[PDB]
Amino acid sequence: RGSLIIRLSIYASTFNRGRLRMGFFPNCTHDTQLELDNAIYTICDIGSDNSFELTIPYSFSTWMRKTHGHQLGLFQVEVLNRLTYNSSSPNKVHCIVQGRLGDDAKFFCPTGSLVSFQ
Amino acid sequence: TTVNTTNLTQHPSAPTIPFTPDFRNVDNFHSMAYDITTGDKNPSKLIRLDTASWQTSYSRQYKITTVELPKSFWDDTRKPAYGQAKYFAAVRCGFHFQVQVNVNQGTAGSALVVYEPKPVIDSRQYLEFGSLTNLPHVLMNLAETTQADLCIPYVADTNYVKTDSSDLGQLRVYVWTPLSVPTGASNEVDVTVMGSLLQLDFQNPRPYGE
Amino acid sequence: LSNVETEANNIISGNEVGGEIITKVADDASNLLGPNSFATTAQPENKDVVQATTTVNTTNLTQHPSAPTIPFTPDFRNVDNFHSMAYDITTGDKNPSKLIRLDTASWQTSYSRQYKITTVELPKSFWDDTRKPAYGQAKYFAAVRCGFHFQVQVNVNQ
Amino acid sequence: LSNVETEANNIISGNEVGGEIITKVADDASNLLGPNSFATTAQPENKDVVQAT
Amino acid sequence: LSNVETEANNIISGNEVGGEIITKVADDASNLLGPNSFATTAQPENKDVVQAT
Amino acid sequence: QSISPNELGLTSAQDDGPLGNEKPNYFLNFRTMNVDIFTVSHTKVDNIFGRAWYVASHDFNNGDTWRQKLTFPKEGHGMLSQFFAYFTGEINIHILYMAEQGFLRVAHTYDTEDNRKTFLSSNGVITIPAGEQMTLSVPFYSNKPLRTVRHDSALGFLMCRPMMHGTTRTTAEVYISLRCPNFFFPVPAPKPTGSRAA
Amino acid sequence: QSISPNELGLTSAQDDGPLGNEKPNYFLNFRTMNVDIFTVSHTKVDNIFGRAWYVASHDFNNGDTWRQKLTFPKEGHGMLSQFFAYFTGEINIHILYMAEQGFLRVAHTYDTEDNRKTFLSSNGVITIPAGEQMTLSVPFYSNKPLRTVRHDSALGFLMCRPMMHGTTRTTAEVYISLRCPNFFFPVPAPKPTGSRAA
Repeated sequence: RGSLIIRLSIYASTFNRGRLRMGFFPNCTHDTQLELDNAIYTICDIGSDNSFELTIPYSFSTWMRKTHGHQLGLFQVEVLNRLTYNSSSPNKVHCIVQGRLGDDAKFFCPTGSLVSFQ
Repeated sequence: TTVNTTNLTQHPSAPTIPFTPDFRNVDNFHSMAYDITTGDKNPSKLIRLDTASWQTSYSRQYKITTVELPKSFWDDTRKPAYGQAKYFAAVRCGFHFQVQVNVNQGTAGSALVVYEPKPVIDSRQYLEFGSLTNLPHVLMNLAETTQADLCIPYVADTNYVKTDSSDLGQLRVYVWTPLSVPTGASNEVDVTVMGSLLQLDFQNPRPYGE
Repeated sequence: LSNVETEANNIISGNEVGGEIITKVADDASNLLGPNSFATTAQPENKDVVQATTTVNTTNLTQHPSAPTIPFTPDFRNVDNFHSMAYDITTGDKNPSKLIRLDTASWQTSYSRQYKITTVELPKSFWDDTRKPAYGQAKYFAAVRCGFHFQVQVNVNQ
Repeated sequence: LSNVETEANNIISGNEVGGEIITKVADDASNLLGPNSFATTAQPENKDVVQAT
Repeated sequence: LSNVETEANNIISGNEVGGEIITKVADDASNLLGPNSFATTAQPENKDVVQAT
Repeated sequence: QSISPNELGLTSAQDDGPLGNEKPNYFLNFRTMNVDIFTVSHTKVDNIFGRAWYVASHDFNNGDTWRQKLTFPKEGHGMLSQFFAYFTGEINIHILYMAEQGFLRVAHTYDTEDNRKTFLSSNGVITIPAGEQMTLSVPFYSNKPLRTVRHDSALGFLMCRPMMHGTTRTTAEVYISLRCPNFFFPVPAPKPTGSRAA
Repeated sequence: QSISPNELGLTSAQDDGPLGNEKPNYFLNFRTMNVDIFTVSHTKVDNIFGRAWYVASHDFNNGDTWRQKLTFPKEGHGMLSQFFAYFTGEINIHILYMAEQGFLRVAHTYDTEDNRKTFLSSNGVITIPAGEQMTLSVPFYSNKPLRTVRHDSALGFLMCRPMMHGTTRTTAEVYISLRCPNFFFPVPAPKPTGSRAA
């Protein structure tokens, strides 16, 4: 049990700027459009300077969840306004996204698994 | 008795509860930490309402993007402005607005955001612009501030307003200083408004469709 | 910078010893100190503020704010009253929960004692009901936890 | 800026008189004040530090 | 009967611990106790009075 | 200290700074000196609407009687009208009658609402004799409260019946002044009405 | 308040802020509630390495005896192995012997080092009879201190001599568990071992 704190980190030079959002549904379904406007949000301005964050609270029935391919949510990034560029500028700007689990989390019981082995 | 409906029954039997029910009220344990919410608290949150258009075809006094009256949460296909207000007919609520316009650095042009409060939009008459500048407004200088905050307490003639029909406030973004275009860079900075609703009241029920 | 401005002043008081006039040391230099002062202040104060508004389930992180910009003395409410259709408020909070009809008609003697009668559906039966919440709000959210209260009515002729 | 954020708040408390719910004034606006706050803070704080090892 | 009605109530207070809202426990159930109460009262109270002018 | 549009905090303004320096005019030290007695309300509200004049209108063809009920726009107004945006108030009406040498009478009252049949004297009466002075004050009420549209206009009606007839022509006058305006005024001063588009 | 990579201060993290708002899930108010009894170490160290299993290995051809000394890699390990980076610990060995119906004995010990001639019983002995249970704990020492390479691996050797012979086949089993790991662990958790490149 615990959340998957997520980070988006955008890289562009100092000149250009832009906003964009981040959808995540904690169930979840099959793609599944602008209901990403329904669910959770988190606006993004870039900027000086990155990076960012949006969390999730732990959402499910029961208490434990299975850690195999049972379930988790859905994630898009959505451009709302453009990321502009000047005549001397990068013209192309981008992202990296890395998650981690904590700080409420914890694990219960062992098992042999495995991925062979690796 | 229950909300809006009384049941008067003349020949009771007995409560007939199963064992020691002590029923709740999570739980927890937890069941998806999200609590609770609305409506009370889901019906009120920021929401998207806008679109894209721009460039130089617009002289300063040329309109831009009008955002609709309180009907515009109803006909919105998402939050309450659909479920619960598609039940009840009466709405009284404040309004909170964040407007977002982000440009690419190196350009300058102004945006104007005004909240006409139903003044018979009459024909606005042609010289009245300042005028149009006395109202609870906001003047965005796009060189720097990339977002803008606004809060409208609603005021209208009547003490309540019909859900989708009789409205009240109409957002209008007007351009100010048609935008400057260095050569060369993208031609469209578009617009967005994202809204949120204060402590909110529906009243006076009515059947489903109406 | 900071001390330099007050150096322009202290020069002013340099020539102020001349009541003429009065003086304050042509031309009104008496302030060359500036308004605390050529620095910074607000505009590109940036971070110059960064904002980070929040609403239910949705955060808005915006990097270049301007100003709240409220119209006059808003003091906004919260009826009213005056009154506006005394019904308050309700639900959801309190409209979504109330008695509701769920049933139908059938009977006579074709039924032996152990023969079933009328099964009323699981919590789906408020959702697919075309009226109260079990339609609007639950047609948004996916998760439900609630108690249940029932009145069953069967009236016969004496 | 600084006082304006707390003006967004003081509006929130404007509609908070409504325990509903609770509220804190949809949607969690209870913070539109921001984190002290859209300014500055660290990044291009520059000088934002200058070092001189 | 008499205690059962107050059992419907005590259930109401069962879910009242939820200020929402407020509550009194949808829908205004806060009274399922009835008016003292489905009994009797006056009409066929008979004897329900007998007179004897 | 030199302001910044689209910046803090509100619609207030300021002291606009005590510059220049001095110098001696030159920038400040502007202190108000009340010249008048001082009623000083000439800048203030109330008083000004306290004065009256307005519409000089409503001629009268003799045949026959009845009404027609006339819609007082409240503006108009059209002389001192340069002043406004807002909605409300509890009037003060002035009525004048130029007719037959002391022959006849004029009955008048208002209003509310839509229509009637009817005996008007119910909702009120004010028998004003020939060649007399223009005097009434109404208070308000349903008059659905909620204030009043602001540019209806102006939500209303006057009802004027010239009773009997003296076989010659007849004429009337209506002036308005609204006193102790609650007004506030509310939501000022939106309706910029910068028409000037005259 | 929204962090900034390549910025202050350290490898720590944070409270990650008490947002949303609330709302009611929605961002926070996450308070830990221990479900289990609580041993709670299921998330903690020690316990987990406290359990055992590991390598199921080391079959045996009868002819003849001697050794061969086998190199315990410590990993492997290979079942619960998903766990690690670091270096050290003071083992707990489990030995099992499937052989002649109660006929024979098995002598075993370790180790250190490189090689010997020799009489093994010097460095130790643990006569385990046929069909019995898998029981030892070693402490440490030279064992040059300095901890242990971490991926040697795994710095060592076991020595197994099956004494006499009963003319039929013979088989053994070796399980490991290391207890009270000092470990720390040290320099965590570098060796990301994200191989997964399985």
